[PDB]
Parts: sequence; C-alpha cells; structure tokens
Amino acid sequence: AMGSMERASLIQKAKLAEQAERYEDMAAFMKGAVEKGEELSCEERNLLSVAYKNVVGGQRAAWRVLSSIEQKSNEEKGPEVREYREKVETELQGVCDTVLGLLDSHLIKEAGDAESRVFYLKMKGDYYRYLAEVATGDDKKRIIDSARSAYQEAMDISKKEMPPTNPIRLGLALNFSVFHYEIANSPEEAISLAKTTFDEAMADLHTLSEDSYKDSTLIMQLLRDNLTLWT
Amino acid sequence: AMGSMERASLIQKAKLAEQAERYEDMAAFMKGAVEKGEELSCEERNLLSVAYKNVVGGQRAAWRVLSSIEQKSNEEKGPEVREYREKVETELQGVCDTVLGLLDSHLIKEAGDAESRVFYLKMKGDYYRYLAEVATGDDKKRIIDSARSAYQEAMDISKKEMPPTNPIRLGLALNFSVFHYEIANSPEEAISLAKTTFDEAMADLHTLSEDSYKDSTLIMQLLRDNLTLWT
Amino acid sequence: RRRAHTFSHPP
Amino acid sequence: RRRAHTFSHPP
Ligand SMILES: [Mg+2]
Ligand SMILES: [Mg+2]
Ligand SMILES: [Mg+2]
Ligand SMILES: [Mg+2]
Repeated sequence: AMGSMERASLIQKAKLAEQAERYEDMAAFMKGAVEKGEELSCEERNLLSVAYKNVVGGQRAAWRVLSSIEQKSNEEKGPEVREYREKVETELQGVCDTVLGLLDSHLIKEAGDAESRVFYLKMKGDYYRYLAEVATGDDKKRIIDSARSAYQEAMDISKKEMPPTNPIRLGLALNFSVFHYEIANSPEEAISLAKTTFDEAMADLHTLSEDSYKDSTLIMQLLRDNLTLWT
Repeated sequence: AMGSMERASLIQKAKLAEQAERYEDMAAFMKGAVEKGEELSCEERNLLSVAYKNVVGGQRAAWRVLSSIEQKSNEEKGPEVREYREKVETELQGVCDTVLGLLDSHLIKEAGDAESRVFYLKMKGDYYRYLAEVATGDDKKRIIDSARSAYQEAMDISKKEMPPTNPIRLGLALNFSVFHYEIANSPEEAISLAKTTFDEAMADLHTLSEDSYKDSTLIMQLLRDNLTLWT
Repeated sequence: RRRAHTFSHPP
Repeated sequence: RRRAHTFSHPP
C-alpha cells in the first residue's frame, strides 16, 4: 500500500514535471517508479522515453557542438575544449548506462505483449547507439554489436507479431536503418531497410482508420525523407 | 599565475557551455570566475547574466506551471503538486540567493564605471524581484523593499551618468516599471516610469549612430508594448 | 492576460 | 550534411 501509493505519486510527479519542462526531474521520478517492479502502461512507457530522450538529447547536442569545436582546434592550443567535451561525454555515458540498466534489470522480459517488448528492445538499441556515437575503438565495435543485437531482436518480434504499418514497428525500422547508415557504415543495408519498410507500409495504408493513418504516415514521411537524403 | 590561468580557463569553458546550451554548467563556470576577485568585462558580465537568466528562467517557468495546477486543484486531492511546487520553489530561492550573494560579495562596488554599477544593481533588483514572485507574507513585503532599493539606486546612477537612450538605463527602467506594475501593485507609477523613459529616449533617438539606434529602439519597443498592455 | 516584457540582454 | 531522422514518440 505504502509502496503502491508511492508508485502512483512518482508517476503523477513525472506527469507534472513534463508539463513544467523539468525533464531531469521527470526522468528521476520515472526511474523511481520503474524500480517499484510494476509493468509500465503505454502512457508510462512514453513518459519514461520522453524524459530520458530530452535529457540525453541535450547531452548529445552539446557533445556534437563541443566535439566540432575540438576537431576545429585540432586541425592544422588550450586544453579547455577537450577537458569539457570529455566531461560531457562521461556524463552522457552515465545516463545511457542508467537507462540500459533499467531496461535490463526491470523492463525487458520475454513475457510481455509484442508492443512493450519491441518498445524496450528498440530503446535498448537506441541507447547503445548513443553510446556508439561517442565511442572510438574496439569499444565502439562491441557497442555496435550490442545495438545491432537489440535492434534485430526487436525487428524479429515486430515482423512476427505486428502489421507493417504499426507505428512502433515503423519507428524501430527507421532507427535501425539510421544505425546502419551512420553507425555501422552499411549504407546499402540502410537504404534497403528503409525502402522495404516504407513500401510494405504503403501497401497497407488503405486498411487503416483515420487515427492509425495519421500515426503511420508521420513516421513514413521520416523514412521517405531519410531515403531522399541517402540516395 | 595558476590563479589567473585558472580564471581564463573558467571563462573559456563558460563560453563553450553557452555554445552547447549547457547553461547550468555555464553558470557554474562563471560563478567560479567571479570568486577569483577580478572585475568582469562587458562580455563577461553578459556571460554571467545569460547563464543565470536561463537557469532561473526555467525554474520560474516551471514554478508558474506548477503553481497554476496547484491553484486549480485548490479551487472548490493528492499532495503531489504542492509537494513538487514547494521543491521547485526552494530550488529557485537557492539560485536567487546564490546570485545575490555573488553580487554583494564580489560584484557590487561604489568604485566602478557607471555601466557596470548599474548593471549589477539592476541584476540585484531583478533577482529580488524573482524571489518576490514566489514569496507571500511579510517576507514578500521585505523582499519588495529590497528590490525597490536596488532598482532605485541603479536608477539614481543611470539618470546622473548615462544618456536617456543608453540600453542599460532603458532595460533598468523597463524592469523597474514591471516591478511597479506586477510586484508592488503600483500601476500608475509603472505607466508613468515607462512613458517617461520612452518619451525621453524618443527625444534623443536622432543623435544615435546606426548600431546604438538598433540597441535602443529594441528596448523602446518593449516599453511601448508594455504601455499598450497596461493602458 | 499576457505578461509584461522584462529585459536583461539582447537575444 | 543534415542528419537523418530518428523517432521515439510523436511530438
Ligand atoms: Mg538542455
Ligand atoms: Mg571519454
Ligand atoms: Mg530548462
Ligand atoms: Mg516555500
């Protein structure tokens, strides 16, 4: 009771933090709620993802800015940019480690419904991908293996259990194709996946309700624009 | 040397944090640099103000959101909004206390040039004003006295030592007029100050270079729009 | 009502 | 070059 009341209050404060654009708070609230051991609803999964996407998103944006200035200073004087980029990088790795720990300890299960299973495995691939963006050597190669494994396991489930227009399936395919292009240096595989995903969803669009149609075509436009970008 | 090299590195990391939109980092860097005891240049004053304006600005936005939801729940069930609003409020007060401590311990001096003296006293008024926004009783009354004192001391200097179009003088008058309207419940005084400031700057606009003209008319448009709002 | 403008530095 | 789109939830 004190435990369940504690969980519902943490969820409610996460929703309040979202409204206040207090995303670090929101992530802290949702982490607390996840450790209570109860499955997250569709809504609550989105709260978790919104919170951490905003937090890591700001770190990634900062890392790219600092990395770019660092590389410009290293082209053809002062340790400051390197020192500060390294700090942001370590902090980014720590947030990714936290999300990955939550996924493995509490959220990823063989038992769930397909949508939740794919959601969390996609998230696992995403946050290994963000680690890969900042890694460099054999570390990077091993992180890349880990992201591909998570993405591919999610892809297997989505192709077995969801229709080709399902928005979670489409978003997984979008991100796994970006992984191929930008991370794994496999541009032909990225184009193939994105084109196949778009084409197989296009063939089913006529079957969708108005709300489903809106959700699916939004992600399909992203697939189409990436294909335009890459071809 | 180790001290001066440390100061310049903190300044450089503040500039990097600005580019990365890492404003809490930026504020931490600038606080460190201020405690080195050296006067801040015009550029460095703006770095300090940008950093803390973004930090407190996010807190203020969050507090208004949560305060509004709290009041809606209190109109005509769950402690969560009150508990979380109180937390954000205490955190906001702590940041304001920090800025005010830096101003009093290191930055406000009788000795400086007019622009810097007015800049810091205006900032003192601003951050007492932000404390006043969340205070309620005799605390609020005393905070209001403190803001008025700082603003009025800055106003005395600006009217003695700066021309009526000076952008720092104009921004001070803008904020002190908002203080009158929204904080001190003195709407006739707010309108009088804003109108006088606008009119006396208008009479001098013909004397300005192109760059000065751009800086001054930007703040004058703000004064004009506030007057439109209030009349 | 909308809030009045305050200013601390140019955008 | 601009970066490719990724997606985790609708805006
Ligand atoms: Mg940010
Ligand atoms: Mg590193
Ligand atoms: Mg913020
Ligand atoms: Mg309080």
